[PDB]
Amino acid sequence: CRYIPSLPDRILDAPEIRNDYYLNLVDWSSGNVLAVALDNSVYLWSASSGDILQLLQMEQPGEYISSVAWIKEGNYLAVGTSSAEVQLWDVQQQKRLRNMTSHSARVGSLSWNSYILSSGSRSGHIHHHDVRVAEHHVATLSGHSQEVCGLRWAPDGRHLASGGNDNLVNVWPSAPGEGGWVPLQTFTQHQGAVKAVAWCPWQSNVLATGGGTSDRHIRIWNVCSGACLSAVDAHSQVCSILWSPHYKELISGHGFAQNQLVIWKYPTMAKVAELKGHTSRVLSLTMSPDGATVASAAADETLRLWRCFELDP
Ligand SMILES: Cc1ncc([N+](=O)[O-])n1CCOC(=O)N[C@@H](Nc1ncccn1)C(Cl)(Cl)Cl
Repeated sequence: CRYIPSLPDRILDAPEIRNDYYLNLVDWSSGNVLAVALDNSVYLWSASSGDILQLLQMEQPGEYISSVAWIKEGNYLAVGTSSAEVQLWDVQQQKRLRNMTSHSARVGSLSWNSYILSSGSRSGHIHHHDVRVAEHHVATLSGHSQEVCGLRWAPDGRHLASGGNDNLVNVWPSAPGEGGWVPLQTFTQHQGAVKAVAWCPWQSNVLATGGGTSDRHIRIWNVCSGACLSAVDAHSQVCSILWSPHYKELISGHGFAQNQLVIWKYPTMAKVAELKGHTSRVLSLTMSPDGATVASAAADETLRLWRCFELDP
């Protein structure tokens, strides 16, 4: 008896959230803490206590936060900046550990693979940071000519997927191979910015991507064969995608005109539900530790938490 609430369970106010499609401003940690980048500050919200901590604020004018990403075990937070910095923060003692520089432009995307932090920049380059050592910059992946707005390591760490405003999807190897730091695959089918990038948690080599306003499609790939398994028209820009193993489904966030979230059944790609409420385009989606709740951040300066994947007794 699958009951999906058509409304959110809770709404958080996100004043001054930056309405920039290419930034990745929210992330839900394994310890149940949402990190939210509001203009030039990062706020942490405990989903357990409802408590808020202002972790940091930029000190120079013009500066703003361009990305946030939790480390796997949820005690450290990576923060990308418009000044091309990748900062590492210890949230427990509430102090900055590192201010890693190496990029030439704002860092809009982040993704952890254990002790390796990968960062995407407006410049088009991707950097691997070994956050444990002095010379953190240990690699450079260059396969985009525009901003890297999507960046995601596979759960098993065997691939890194990147999506850009140059309409390309690149699948990179976990380490340099017979070709060095060159993509294993490059997909060109999308005709718009690819910010949505998510790996299937129960299928190692399966990747889902989503295109922007001029594409409007969700595409499923097998990154070994390099085949497109499916191309579904969503009739709206696709900003993020998340998988749920609870019922084996996908959820995507969208913009004009409905600004809705859509739940799809996998692998049929049948439309299961539409979640309406946001009054401006959705920007990002993040998932709670237990997988039951999805947080959607939108240009309407709210964060809507949807209990859409709960396993009811
Ligand atoms: C310091 C503070 N306490 C509540 C709010 N506020 O404006 O709501 N502020 C301003 C900073 O902004 C947020 O802290 N936004 C938060 N939203 C929120 N909304 C209602 C209840 C608790 N938190 C998150 Cl998005 Cl969770 Cl970080």
